[PDB]
Amino acid sequence: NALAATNRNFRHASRILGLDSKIERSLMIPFREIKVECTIPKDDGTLVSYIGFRVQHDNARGPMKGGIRYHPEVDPDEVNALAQLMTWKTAVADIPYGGAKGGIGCSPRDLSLSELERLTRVFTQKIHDLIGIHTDVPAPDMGTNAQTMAWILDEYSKFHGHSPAVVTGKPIDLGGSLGREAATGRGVVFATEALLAEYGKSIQGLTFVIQGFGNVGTWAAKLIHEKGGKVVAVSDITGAIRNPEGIDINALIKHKDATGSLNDFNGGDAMNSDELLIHECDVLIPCALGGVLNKENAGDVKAKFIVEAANHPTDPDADEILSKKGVIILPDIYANAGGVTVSYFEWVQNIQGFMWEEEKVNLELQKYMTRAFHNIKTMCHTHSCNLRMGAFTLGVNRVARATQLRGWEA
Amino acid sequence: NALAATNRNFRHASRILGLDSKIERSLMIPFREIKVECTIPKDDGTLVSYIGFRVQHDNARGPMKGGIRYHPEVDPDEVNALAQLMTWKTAVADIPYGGAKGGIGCSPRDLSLSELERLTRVFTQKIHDLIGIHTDVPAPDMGTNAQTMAWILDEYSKFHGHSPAVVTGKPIDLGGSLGREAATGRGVVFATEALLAEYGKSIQGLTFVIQGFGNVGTWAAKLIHEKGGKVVAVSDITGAIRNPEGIDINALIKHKDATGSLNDFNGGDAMNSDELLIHECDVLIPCALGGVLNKENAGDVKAKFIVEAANHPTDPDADEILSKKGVIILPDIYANAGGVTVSYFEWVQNIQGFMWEEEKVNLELQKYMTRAFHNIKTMCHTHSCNLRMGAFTLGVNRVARATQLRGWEA
Amino acid sequence: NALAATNRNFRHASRILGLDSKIERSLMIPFREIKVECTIPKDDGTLVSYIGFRVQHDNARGPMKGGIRYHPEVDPDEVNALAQLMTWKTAVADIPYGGAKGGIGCSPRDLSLSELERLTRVFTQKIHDLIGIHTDVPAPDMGTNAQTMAWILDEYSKFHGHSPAVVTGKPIDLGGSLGREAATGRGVVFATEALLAEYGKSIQGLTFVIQGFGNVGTWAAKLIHEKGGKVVAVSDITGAIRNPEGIDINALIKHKDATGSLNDFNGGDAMNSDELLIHECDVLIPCALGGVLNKENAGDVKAKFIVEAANHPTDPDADEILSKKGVIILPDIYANAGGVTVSYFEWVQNIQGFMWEEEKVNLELQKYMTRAFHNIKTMCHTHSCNLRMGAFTLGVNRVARATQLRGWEA
Amino acid sequence: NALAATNRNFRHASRILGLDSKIERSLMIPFREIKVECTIPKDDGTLVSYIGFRVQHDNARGPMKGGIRYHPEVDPDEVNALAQLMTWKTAVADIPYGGAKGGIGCSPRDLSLSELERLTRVFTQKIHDLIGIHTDVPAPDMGTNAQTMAWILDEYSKFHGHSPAVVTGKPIDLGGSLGREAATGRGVVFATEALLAEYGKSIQGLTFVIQGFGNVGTWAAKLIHEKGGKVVAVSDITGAIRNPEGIDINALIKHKDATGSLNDFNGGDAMNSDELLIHECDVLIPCALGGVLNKENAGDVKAKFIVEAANHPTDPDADEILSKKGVIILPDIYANAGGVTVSYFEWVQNIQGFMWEEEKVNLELQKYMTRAFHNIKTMCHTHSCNLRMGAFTLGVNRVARATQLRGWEA
Ligand SMILES: [Ca+2]
Ligand SMILES: [Ca+2]
Ligand SMILES: [Ca+2]
Ligand SMILES: [Ca+2]
Repeated sequence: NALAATNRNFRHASRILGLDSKIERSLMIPFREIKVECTIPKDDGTLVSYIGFRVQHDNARGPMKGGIRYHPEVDPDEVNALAQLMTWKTAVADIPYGGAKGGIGCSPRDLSLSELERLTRVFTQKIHDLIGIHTDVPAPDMGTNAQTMAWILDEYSKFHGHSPAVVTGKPIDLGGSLGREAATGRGVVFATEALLAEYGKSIQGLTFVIQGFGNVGTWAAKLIHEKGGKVVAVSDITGAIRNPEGIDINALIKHKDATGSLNDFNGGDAMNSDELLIHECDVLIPCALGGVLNKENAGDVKAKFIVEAANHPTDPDADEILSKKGVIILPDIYANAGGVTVSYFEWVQNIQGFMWEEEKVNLELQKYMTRAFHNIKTMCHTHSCNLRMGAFTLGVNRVARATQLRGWEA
Repeated sequence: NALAATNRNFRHASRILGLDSKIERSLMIPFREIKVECTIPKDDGTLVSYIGFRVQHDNARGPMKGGIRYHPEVDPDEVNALAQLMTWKTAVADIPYGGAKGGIGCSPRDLSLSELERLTRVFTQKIHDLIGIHTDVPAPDMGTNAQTMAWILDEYSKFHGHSPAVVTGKPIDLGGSLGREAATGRGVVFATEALLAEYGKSIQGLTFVIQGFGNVGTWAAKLIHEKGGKVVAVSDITGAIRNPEGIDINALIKHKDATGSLNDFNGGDAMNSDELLIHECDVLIPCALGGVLNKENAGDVKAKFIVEAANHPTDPDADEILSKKGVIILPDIYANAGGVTVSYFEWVQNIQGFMWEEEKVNLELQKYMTRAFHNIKTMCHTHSCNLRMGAFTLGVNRVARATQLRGWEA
Repeated sequence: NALAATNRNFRHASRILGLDSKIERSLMIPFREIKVECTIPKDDGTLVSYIGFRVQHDNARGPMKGGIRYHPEVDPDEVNALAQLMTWKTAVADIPYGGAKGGIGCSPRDLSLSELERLTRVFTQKIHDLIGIHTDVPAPDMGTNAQTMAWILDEYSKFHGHSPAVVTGKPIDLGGSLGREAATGRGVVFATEALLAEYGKSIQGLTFVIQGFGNVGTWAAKLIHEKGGKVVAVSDITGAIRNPEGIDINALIKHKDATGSLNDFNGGDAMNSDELLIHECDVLIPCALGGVLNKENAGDVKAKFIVEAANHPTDPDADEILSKKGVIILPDIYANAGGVTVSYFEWVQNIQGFMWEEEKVNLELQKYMTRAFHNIKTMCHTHSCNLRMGAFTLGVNRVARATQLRGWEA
Repeated sequence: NALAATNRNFRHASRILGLDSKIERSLMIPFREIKVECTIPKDDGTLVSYIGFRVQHDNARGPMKGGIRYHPEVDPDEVNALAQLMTWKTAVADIPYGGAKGGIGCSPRDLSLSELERLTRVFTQKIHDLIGIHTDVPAPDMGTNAQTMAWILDEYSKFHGHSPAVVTGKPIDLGGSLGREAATGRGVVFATEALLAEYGKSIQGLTFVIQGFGNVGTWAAKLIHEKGGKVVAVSDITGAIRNPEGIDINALIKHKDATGSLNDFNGGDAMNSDELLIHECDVLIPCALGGVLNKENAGDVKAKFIVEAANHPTDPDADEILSKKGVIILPDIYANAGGVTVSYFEWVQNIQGFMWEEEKVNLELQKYMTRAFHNIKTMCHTHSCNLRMGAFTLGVNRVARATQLRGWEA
């Protein structure tokens, strides 16, 4: 379901642009795919063998960027789709990168710390000559954290000398960047502000309904409340609360710290966990799950702006229903692009050898998001479509233009 | 059918040797697999994209060796099986190599000469950092000839300087080896001589029935007739002849040069093309097709020695029927190993910078084949099996021993 | 004629500085010269062979910088002179570069696009190990444009990995720099402003006569008119106009867009194309051809400041006549140095991995030009000469000082 | 005069072979040419600058081979001609090499030992990345000896690690080869024996007239006398002797050791130094100077076989006069090829890491010379020409065949 959205959108964007068939066929085939065998001895002494993989889609615009995934179940079609999506997303945000995706087919909940370190180091030894500073830059993903990036950096340094810029997401004392934890919420807030200012409104004095308190949800809620807006509904995996005149987010954060839930809050009454999506509001921000909007919920919603901060929260039929209603949906390919931009900033800081302060990071992030939205709006106006197809058209056009400009060996 | 024989034989050989399960699992997983995209402009100007692949099984004993195939239809299971078979075959012949297999999914009958050269050069540019003199040595295969090796050598030299030993099968004036065309027939004759001398007989004064006149068939027939034997039946794709007192091979070769068939020969009468497999003879040598022996033909044959110079000419049920009859079958994993041995000799000559004469090549080939047969006979006597399982046991034992000796990262 | 000016100026500058003869002899001999053969198949199939060349003068101060020229007629003396001139010019502008010059002896008007791409790629393959990021950075020249730099970048990346900083002048979406088109006019305006402010005057309220509308001429005219000056005479290859109270440049630019000439303009009357060089004016700026000032015109001119924005517009006898008259001539070695400075900025941006905005580029350009003029004025005051010999003395002194500081192998 | 012979012979050989014009044009242009500046401080402290050069003609058959020359006067045309001649000569002898030639424009009679070492080391540092084991192998020439090769080896080893095979002609204890001093005389004797055995005669019982006692002359005379022939006339720079029944060479060698001349010998009477070229003899061997045969001497000679052991001893008109007379001339491109063959053997021994004995060297040299003569005779019979054009045709054909086989980038 998540792999068909990307390729359907690509076909539609290619139809809009009138691309040549040969160029589209060339944009289907990935630049390279690799499978290697990783065999380690356990703590007992016995051997265990896994299979590691790496897919690299395009490099027409610069180095390749992508995450390393530690999950037992893998599928080549899903991995190819994810690599292609990373390519388009990087093209949209206008950072000089490509797309990639890799991982190991193992379950990290069964291995101790030492075995996990051995597995990471062996994987790095096997793929050391296919990554690099200007070739391919791994990043952490699910099943992976900053410690794994530290181990990868250590092994690659053993091979090619001290290269701090080969990975992103490192700890702070190994060359990490400030402002990583709040990047996605900052990006969502900046995108929402730009979208609102397009129509002449502003964040100050509007109504927001936020679904979830992951990092994205809590940071977006805190930033919105600081800006001057009022939030009237909050969800979670366990519980949901409402307040018609605004919820004190600063109090709610410390309430969740101790209680661990949203039950028995002070400034708000509990509500059913299936109705907040239909509340009266100005902006609706889903941040937890994808596909939560479908045919049944499509007719009932009465929001005026939807910001897709999650991964694929909207189905196509619901999208057409909402288009006929008259609401505006910001695509997820652009809304949650704060993380990749901050990773690019960290890569730049490591290349330069000099670290920035947090203010510089935030200003650069704001500038990049605003410029991206202006470009997407112009491209949407040129071809007379909606925002999603504007984004995909812009990305595909950039990549195709670079590919044809670079050359075809005569 | 051809991919199940190799893995069934591996399972049986592992059962005989009592190998650990972990080591067998490690011997299943290939060392590396690669897919790349090769896009070229045609003579008109339009673009065409193909997908090239390369599988590298093991390198526990030295560099990797394998062929490049230009065939429209590909299958990962078949390619993996072929790479594994090359690994075992190299282990049997006792040359310091591993196993690999690669190719391009295109039909060379539709491309002109210039387009074919462009395709080869682009493929080499894409896989240049994964092959080498002591890493992986490509060889020609079906759809490929010596000119392709010349082009590969040229491009790799552009990248890494003059490296004549990166490929085998080059033309004679680019660093090729003498005695390449007659290698397989020489090997078959040497193996047959060793097998006969095992039981006390000799080639001089026996009866041979040879199926086919490819290079292998004609060279084996000529060498056998020179040695002192008599051949009494000859086949082809079109026609088959017989002579109870021996056929003049030296005359038959020039007869086929002009007529182009075996019809209306002087010293021999025509025969049905489905009965020669049941002729009275001492040695039967199939050289054209595989699977030609099955249940129907198994009971009728009355030969005393079968030499499998082709690829998989015997089915398992036929093999057991023949074992109960009491005949001896030389496995094809060992009989047709002349080509790889001569390729190894060419690699050695290019490493040394000094070319050998033909006599030295022939003496070395004879020594290697005799030593291989003595080793296979000893290993067959140790475990009380037949010749085929002796060969496979010897190969698997060598590879496993090297792998465990090399180390497991503690 | 253009090759004797540079070496005569070098001899005079060496005489002024009192340089050792050994050091001068060492500064004559170029660091390296290379000739290679470039053979390609045409679209028909037939072969064509050309000869490519590259001269690298000095590298005492950093990497080497120079242009690639596609012209049928070549001469080693001219190429050596151009490389030496680039060395001195880079030394004057105070950017850490050296000097070089290369090209191919072919006529690009006879080759199609595909053949031209093949020629560029083959040339790059032949000289790939003699250029680099910190070794030698090619730039476009006449017969060459940004597409050729894209092809060179592609081939060099195939060899040494992604290296965007190996060439300058790339397209914008491949890593180009903003503000390239207006660099030379900006530089001329900044130099003129500094020269005027030396004597206490200012651009606001003076009279300018500009010869030509190439990029340099139109940009200088537009910037001068914006600053507050008035232009009273304009030339072209076809036509010339005059207006005693100032010409609306903003209107003239759009007039030339449609009409394609300067005839029948609104705010100005046509004039003879051989008299504007003798108009009453404060500043005279030739921007089209060289050598336009000679003995006949030397006595007639009545300007107070001459800014040589073209290549060698003044002859020596005319220079001495003008010196006796009492006018001031800004040398061309310094006036048109905007292009190399902006190319250096692009190289820096590609090294850092982060692109600048246009304002930063313009501020840095202004700072560099002002500092260069102050240095040249100080050096001119030290030795009691004019501006041209001050420039050449400064450049030669910098290069000699670096060479002697670096060492002579004891 | 010496540069026109080679190119005239090339034109004639191309006319005989019917070569394409494009291929001939491609065979004119050298692969690469390099000029560098070599500046050293003298023993006093003052600086001296020279210009070093290196020309590399072709590498279609393997590494490049050529000599380093220390002579004050240089000429690009002469150097190009010498490189081309080395290419053809290597092609004739059938060793896998190309052609090159380099040197320094200095007079070694004015520099002390330390300054000469400094010059050699600086030259090596400047051209270190353009030579190598499989790229280009320098050799000593006039103005150069084995000590210079030792210094070059030392510097190149400092750069790229211990590489004993980068130069040939090293001292014996640094990896030199046995049998170097007598290589050319051995080669001349072997060639003469093959030429005589072509017509049915033999060396035993013939008459020889040898002009000169350089290394070639003395070694050829000693070997011929040992074989069973009789020498009846000997020349030198100072003096000439004759004996109708044979001269004791073993006594003459020790006579020259003490006296230092050929005057007052025991077994032979003095003769005029301008008549021995017209003596009655079977074989005439000039070994000292070139061009000694011309129109005046052409009609007077009465020999039956001429072996050109020197460099260009025969003029074209004299050649046609001698052809009409009916004598046979062995070309110098083949007669004196012993040195390059022994240098190739030394290169092979250094590549292998194991030194040969003298007997193996002599046997290999004999085999190579005999095979070369048989090939030249066959090629001469095919096209119905004389021996010289047979040699040049064979060389050009080999080089062109390799070039077209290697490829043209489609
Ligand atoms: Ca692609
Ligand atoms: Ca394995
Ligand atoms: Ca110099
Ligand atoms: Ca050439």
